[PDB]
Amino acid sequence: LVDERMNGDGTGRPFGVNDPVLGWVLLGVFGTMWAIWFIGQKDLGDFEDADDGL
Amino acid sequence: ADLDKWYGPDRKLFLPSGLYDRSEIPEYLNGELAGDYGYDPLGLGKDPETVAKYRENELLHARWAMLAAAGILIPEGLQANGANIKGGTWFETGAEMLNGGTLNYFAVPWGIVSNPLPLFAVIAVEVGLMGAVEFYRRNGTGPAGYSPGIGKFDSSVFDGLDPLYPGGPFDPLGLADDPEVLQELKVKEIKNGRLAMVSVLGFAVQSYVTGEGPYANWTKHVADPFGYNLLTVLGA
Amino acid sequence: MTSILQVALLALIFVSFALVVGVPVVFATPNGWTDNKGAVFSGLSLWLLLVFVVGILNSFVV
Amino acid sequence: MLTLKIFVYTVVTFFVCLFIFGFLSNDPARNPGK
Amino acid sequence: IEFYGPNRAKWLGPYSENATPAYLTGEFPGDYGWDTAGLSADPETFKRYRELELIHARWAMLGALGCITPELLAKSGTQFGEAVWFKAGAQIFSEGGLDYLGNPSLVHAQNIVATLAVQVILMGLVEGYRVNGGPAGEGLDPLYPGESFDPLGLADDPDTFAELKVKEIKNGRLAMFSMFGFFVQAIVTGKGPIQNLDDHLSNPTVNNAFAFATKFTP
Amino acid sequence: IEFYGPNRAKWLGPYSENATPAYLTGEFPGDYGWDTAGLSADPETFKRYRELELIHARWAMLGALGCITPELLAKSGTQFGEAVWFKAGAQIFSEGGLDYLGNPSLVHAQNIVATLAVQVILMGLVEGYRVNGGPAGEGLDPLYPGESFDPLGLADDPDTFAELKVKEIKNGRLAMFSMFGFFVQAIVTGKGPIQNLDDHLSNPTVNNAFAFATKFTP
Amino acid sequence: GGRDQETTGFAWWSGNARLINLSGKLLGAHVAHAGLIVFWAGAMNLFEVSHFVPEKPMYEQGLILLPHIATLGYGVGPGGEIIDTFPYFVSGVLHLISSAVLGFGGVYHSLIGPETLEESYPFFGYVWKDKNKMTNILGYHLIMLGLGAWLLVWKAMYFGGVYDTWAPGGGDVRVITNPTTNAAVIFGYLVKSP
Amino acid sequence: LPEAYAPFAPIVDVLPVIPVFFILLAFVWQAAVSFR
Ligand code: CHL
Ligand code: CHL
Ligand code: CLA
Ligand code: CLA
Ligand code: CLA
Ligand code: CLA
Ligand SMILES: CCCCCCCCCCCCCCCC(=O)OC[C@H](COP(=O)(O)OC[C@@H](O)CO)OC(=O)CCCCCCCCCCCCCCC
Ligand SMILES: CC(=C/C=C/C(C)=C/C=C/C=C(C)/C=C/C=C(\C)C=C=C1C(C)(C)C[C@H](O)C[C@@]1(C)O)/C=C/[C@@]12O[C@]1(C)C[C@@H](O)CC2(C)C
Ligand SMILES: CC1=C[C@H](O)CC(C)(C)[C@H]1/C=C/C(C)=C/C=C/C(C)=C/C=C/C=C(C)/C=C/C=C(C)/C=C/C1=C(C)C[C@H](O)CC1(C)C
Ligand SMILES: CC1=C[C@H](O)CC(C)(C)[C@H]1/C=C/C(C)=C/C=C/C(C)=C/C=C/C=C(C)/C=C/C=C(C)/C=C/C1=C(C)C[C@H](O)CC1(C)C
Repeated sequence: LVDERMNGDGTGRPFGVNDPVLGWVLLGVFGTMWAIWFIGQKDLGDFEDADDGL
Repeated sequence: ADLDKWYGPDRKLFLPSGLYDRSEIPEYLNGELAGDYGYDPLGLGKDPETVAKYRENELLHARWAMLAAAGILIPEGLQANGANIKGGTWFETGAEMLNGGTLNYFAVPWGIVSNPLPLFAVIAVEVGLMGAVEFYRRNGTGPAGYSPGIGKFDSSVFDGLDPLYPGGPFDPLGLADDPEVLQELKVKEIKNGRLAMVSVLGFAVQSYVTGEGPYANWTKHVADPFGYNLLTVLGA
Repeated sequence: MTSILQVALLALIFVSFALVVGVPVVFATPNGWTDNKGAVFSGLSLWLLLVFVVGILNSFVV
Repeated sequence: MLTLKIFVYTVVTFFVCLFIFGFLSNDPARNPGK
Repeated sequence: IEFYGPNRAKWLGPYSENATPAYLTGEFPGDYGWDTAGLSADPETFKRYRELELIHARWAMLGALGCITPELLAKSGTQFGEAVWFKAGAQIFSEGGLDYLGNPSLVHAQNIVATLAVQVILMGLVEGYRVNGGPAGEGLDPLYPGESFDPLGLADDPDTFAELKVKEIKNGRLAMFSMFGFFVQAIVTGKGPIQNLDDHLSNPTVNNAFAFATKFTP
Repeated sequence: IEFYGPNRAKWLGPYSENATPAYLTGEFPGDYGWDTAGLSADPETFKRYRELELIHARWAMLGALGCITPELLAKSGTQFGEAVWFKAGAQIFSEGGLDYLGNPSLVHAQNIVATLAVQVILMGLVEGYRVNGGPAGEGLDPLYPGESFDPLGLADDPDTFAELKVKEIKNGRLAMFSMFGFFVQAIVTGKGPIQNLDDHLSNPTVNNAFAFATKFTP
Repeated sequence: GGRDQETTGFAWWSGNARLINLSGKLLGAHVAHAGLIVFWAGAMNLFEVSHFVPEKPMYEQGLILLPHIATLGYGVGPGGEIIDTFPYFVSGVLHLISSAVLGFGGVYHSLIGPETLEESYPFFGYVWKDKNKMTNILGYHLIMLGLGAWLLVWKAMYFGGVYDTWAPGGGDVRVITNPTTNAAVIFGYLVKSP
Repeated sequence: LPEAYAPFAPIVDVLPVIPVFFILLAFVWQAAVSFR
């Protein structure tokens, strides 16, 4: 062609993902945030039936 | 729980207790029987003496109706899928043995098994064997032997107590020996019986109106649920 | 057969009028379930019989 | 443009994951309470 | 020939070999003393191996008779299609169903995962019931229940019941030894066992074992 | 504690004899009671089987993840020669040696007998050190040491480390069963396992396993 | 007491909130409401049947419910013609009758029936704290919705057919033979950009 | 209307307005106690 462009309009791809390089970033952020949260689970309230509602 | 839901005062009736008053029950029923829903809107059994023969008639009709509901379909259920058995329409099954009929087998076992036609030594054999069995159910001790199950007919019969539930040589495994398990199987027997009873009319009125195969009513109605109703058959 | 439909349909509509008028009154009266109980039973039974009769007769209407 | 696109997805998914794992992290007890 | 006590029929025989593996002197059916690898010195292990041998014998009788039957039916009078008991497992994919006894009037089944899903649930429930009871007679004997399992009652006399134990395990170990022969001449000749027997009744030794013995030269 | 004690989660639920085998009730992680063969009636035998099972588990995790990872990376965006763990070993012979990560500027390894020699030396070192205790840790516990190769220090509390024991064993048993699955799939289909997953997700009813059911016909 | 202002603390314009601790009356409210929904679904359908003209296109008449039955494909032919009205009449009359049963059940629970089912019925009773019981009721609702979806699947696969609009020579009712159930295709639409 | 149900065409055309009157019925029912 004349120029260079991604051509991502009208494709219909999941999460707008084109490269697998683009795809790994979702899990690479989600898993690390989940891991930080799962470490931070130590200083929270875990319980048998001590439920927070009426 | 097991006996409590189906006996006693607070058993399950045929209507909810918001439609009842829990005191308007006909007082001659009062539990102590399997299959007791407090159901008598007319009062055709108002004496407790009538209830005994009504129990007997109920149990006999149930035990015949189960075998009727099985055998009314199972050969037809083989033939409509393609068996070699002579015609499975139950209302015409009698007029096939008329002067030269045969049959087949493989209910549980294997084998295509024909029959050298015994019909005139079948009518009187039915009459004679039922004339044995029915008077035996009345009072008769009968012969003793030929080894079914356990016991193998030791002497003759019980000393009594069994107008409906003999169970001596009739348990080849000793099925009901605990009384609560016996009562559970009583409730299951009377329920399966009454459903077979209503099913017999369910076959019979279809044979009146439609005049088609009752097992074929499956393969017509489940295939086409708006091509086979009352509204497609009555109007025609 | 058309009149056989229509008389049953007018009867069904009038039974439904009887239900909508009386059955809330019988329910909301504080002893109405004790007093008018078999009347409600017979009314519901008659309503069901009229519905099934109209449904069967619509097959015979050609 | 792809160098920009990885960065935009990184920032967006970082803030959305911070949101979700914030609200899973014992929200209705950080009130004045009773 | 008593098969119990100190005078059970040793497997060797005339070389009866007194001073056996000395942790057994009869008292359980099948005991001859043949423990040469030495694996069951402990009593609990020995109980587990009685259990495992008994259950494998009682499965191996059915596994042998289910290979005896259909080729004899193909000899005498029936129709099967895939009559050989190896390819009989592939009768779901065969044409249009699985004709049990070759009659397309009964079951005529497809949907192999549906058949397997029925099989796994039923076998799991009946094996859990074999472990610890529930219905059908409470768990009373881990190997020899008999209560609901005697519709005839051959367990009446104790000496005859011990004789039936010994006949049971004698007639079990034979089936267990035969099934390994089924599995070996499965791979070696590929063909039916009654096919091999109908070859070997006619042919004494010209097709015996050794023509089918030059296979694994790489 | 639910995970071990007299009321652990047994290997059949309610159908677990309503009783354990009579020699193990808790006191060790991963105890469900499934010794039905009774192979570990003696306590030193049982200790040897734990000391073997834990090491097979800890190798089976790495053997899982190192099999999965190249069919992710090469099929996503990189080049590995061949990424399937059949032909992962044959990358030395292929064209110029084994380019690690497909890059002929890092390792670019050749000389397979030299790599074998380095493997034999270093694994002899670490498998002697695991038994006796050498550098970077004295031999004190053959299975759960808790020293300089546990830097983050999570085994300080007794109860949380007792739970993490059971987590390690459960993941270990799963990893072993999965690796057995990898090996049997490797025998049967001859394809990569993530390739098998992508082939199964396209048509689950016909590419199930039963298409590959007439391969080993005699 | 029950229907009071100064004890319940709720005004007349917040009257439904007096049913938060009343399971039987709450059930009667819901079943009466379902009766209203089925009654509207019958009444507007029979209204459009009474005003329907078949020679004229269906969108030129201002009808909304009859196309929902014509899309399933009762009483239609090729090209979108209308051959019958009796399926539409049946679909009206069945709702118009079933609404009476649901209205009777709703009025019975909301007037005579017991307020708290947790006393004499340990199946139907429920406390808003009881998490296992709430998950039970949610499971029953999900099973009923699953059978509701399989009714549509069976109507497509076996019973008559569904009016496709992509058949050649104009739209036509056809029978689906191979429903494409590829997970990588069907879970595309849930993720595609809006 | 398709058939002999044709003379009910007046009372068909009263049906869909009927569900709206339940709101007014509830307002009149709560005005019957003079809003208390
Ligand atoms: C005194 C003579 C006498 C002899 C020699 C035997 C022999 C045997 N008895 Mg015994 N018995 C004898 C007396 C009696 N037995 C019995 C009743 C029984 C029973 C019920 C049983 C035995 C069994 C045994 C076996 C025990 C060891 C074994 O398992 O061998 C197996 C190992 C070998 C035979 C060695 C293998 C050599 C073989 C020829 C090699 C084949 C060469 C191939 C060409 C090479 C293959 C190449 C590769 C690539 C495949 C052995 C064959 C047991 C048995 O049947 O085990 C199988 C058994 O269950 N006996 C009675 C009745 C009371 C006896 C009374 O006289
Ligand atoms: C009460 C119902 C219940 C049933 C039926 C089972 C069933 C089973 N659980 Mg169990 N569980 C159950 C409750 C529970 N389990 C567990 C947690 C566990 C664990 C952690 C484990 C089990 C395991 C087992 C197995 C134990 C026996 C065995 O090894 O199989 C042996 C029998 C078979 C394998 C037969 C399978 C039949 C199948 C149709 C064979 C296929 C035939 C092929 C065609 C053959 C191929 C031919 C050849 C030529 C290639 C068994 C399959 C063990 C297991 O599954 O390991 C693998 C195991 O590790 N369960 C919990 C949580 C506390 C339960 C709670 O209710
Ligand atoms: C889902 C709503 C619902 C729920 C939870 C209940 C629950 C209850 N009802 Mg009830 N009822 C309902 C709807 C409901 N009803 C409807 C619609 C009607 C009108 C017919 C009634 C009429 C009614 C009466 C007249 C009485 C009760 C009573 C009772 C209570 C105890 C007895 C009982 O259940 O037997 C009732 C059993 C039945 C009505 C049998 C139902 C018939 C089959 C199972 C229906 C199958 C249809 C199936 C689910 C498909 C759905 C149809 C459609 C939506 C697709 C119990 C709390 C009694 C009570 O208050 O005692 C204290 C009582 O006297 N009910
Ligand atoms: C290297 C294999 C190995 C070994 C030695 C052990 C060792 C042990 N396991 Mg164990 N286990 C393993 C793998 C192994 N496990 C796997 C893969 C699983 C998952 C299915 C389990 C699941 C498991 C449970 C659920 C339980 C045990 C228990 C036990 C202990 C007592 C049972 C015993 O004596 O086992 C002796 C085992 C062997 C000598 C292994 C023999 C290996 C040969 C090759 C035969 C195996 C063939 C195989 C069955 C064929 C199918 C393979 C396929 C199913 C994978 C013992 C420490 C019990 C316990 O208390 O845990 C500590 C217990 O309840 N195991
Ligand atoms: C469709 C919506 C709807 C529904 C289902 C309900 C239902 C209910 N409300 Mg309610 N409400 C509504 C809208 C609704 N309301 C609106 C819009 C308002 C604001 C004005 C209120 C304001 C309000 C207040 C202030 C209170 C309620 C209360 C109640 C409950 C008891 C009613 C009572 O005493 O019955 C008895 C009813 C009567 C004596 C009047 C007779 C009514 C009859 C039954 C009408 C039936 C007609 C129909 C054609 C019958 C068909 C029968 C069939 C067989 C054909 C009841 C469950 C009360 C409560 O909490 O209960 C303790 C309460 O205090 N509501
Ligand atoms: C669909 C589900 C639903 C349900 C079950 C409820 C249930 C409830 N809401 Mg609620 N609500 C909903 C949707 C819902 N709401 C929506 C969508 C809104 C946003 C508008 C609200 C806004 C809302 C407020 C602001 C409040 C509630 C309150 C309440 C509680 C008592 C209601 C009561 O008795 O009022 C009785 C009903 C009336 C007085 C009806 C008045 C009629 C309205 C104002 C206009 C009707 C317009 C109508 C379509 C016009 C038709 C044409 C006309 C010419 C006839 C009750 C738990 C109140 C409460 O105390 O909660 C604890 C409260 O303060 N809700
Ligand atoms: C096209 C298909 C689209 C699919 C979209 C999928 C969306 C997934 C949404 C997941 C929501 C999870 C909800 C929170 C779940 C939650 O509540 O966490 C908490 C839960 C454990 O809770 P507990 O604290 O009770 O654990 C028990 C003990 O800790 C009690 O002390 O952890 C999980 O179960 C995670 C489940 C898998 C979650 C996904 C795996 C996460 C790791 C994968 C990342 C890999 C890292 C790679 C590094 C490069
Ligand atoms: C409904 C039904 C009833 C059967 C009743 C029978 C069998 C009565 C036998 C009835 C048999 C009877 C009474 C036997 C009688 C034997 C007699 C008198 C002989 C004898 C002796 C002597 C000489 C040794 C002397 C001794 O001292 C006494 C005595 C008595 O021992 C069967 C139905 C089905 O069989 C069909 C019709 C078709 C199948 O497909 C389906 C099923 C269901 C199987
Ligand atoms: C004693 C001793 C002692 C010393 O010390 C040491 C030693 C020597 C080591 C020892 C010995 C041992 C031995 C001999 C063993 C063997 C075993 C076996 C062979 C088993 C089998 C076993 C076998 C078996 C069970 C089998 C089974 C089978 C079966 C079920 C079958 C099934 C089937 C059939 C129906 C047919 C179809 O077509 C298919 C199928 C489905 C497949
Ligand atoms: C318990 C019990 C009890 C009773 O009583 C009895 C019985 C039954 C006997 C028992 C059981 C048992 C069992 C089950 C077992 C199993 C095991 C296993 C399978 C293991 C694995 C195991 C497995 C394993 C380790 C694995 C490992 C692996 C590995 C390293 C790998 C490696 C690799 C990789 C990375 C990749 C590359 O490229 C190459 C290679 C080199 C290839």
